[PDB]
Amino acid sequence: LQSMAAQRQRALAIMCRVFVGSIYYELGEDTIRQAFAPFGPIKSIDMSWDSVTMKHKGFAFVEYEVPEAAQLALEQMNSVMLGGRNIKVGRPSNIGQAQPIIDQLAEEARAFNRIYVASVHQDLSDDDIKSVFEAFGKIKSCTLARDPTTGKHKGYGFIEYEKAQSSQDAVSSMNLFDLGGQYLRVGKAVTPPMP
Repeated sequence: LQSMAAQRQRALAIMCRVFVGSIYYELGEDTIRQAFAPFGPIKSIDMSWDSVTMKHKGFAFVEYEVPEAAQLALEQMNSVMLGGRNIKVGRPSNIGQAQPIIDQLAEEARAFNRIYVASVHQDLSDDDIKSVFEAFGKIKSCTLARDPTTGKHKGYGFIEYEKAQSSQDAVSSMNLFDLGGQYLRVGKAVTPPMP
């Protein structure tokens, strides 16, 4: 129960991290932050560092808050030209340690027609997002993630559609949709609303 919750949180910590390789030498942490922030709020960045060269070693780890952001970054940023080099975005070497929970979460997610939306402007609320996305079909829920303190939303959320066709169409259609001067990033959920 609470034990299952701890096991899931450990798996999720692993699942929220991506390896970013082939980082061009001109890039540093702020550029990596801006390149990977569209997919979800970044919880931390760990740049590689050489103490003798005083420079990074071409790679970094980006840590998100939900695994959908890491999945989306893997999908959308692998082989993107950052600076003068196409980057590699991959799983962390310990991703296998999220088994079996990683698969269990996906199987639970298959029961729902749920999508993940990031780069949601801080001035929008859940009903604003619902209105835009119900173009693709009836929505059962549209929830922006909120910080307990302040109650402000974190720039991302999840939408559950009644029909799989609708969630598929939203994911196929809405990437880079301009909402409030931010360009939405949209992907499938890999976790259920509730396990």
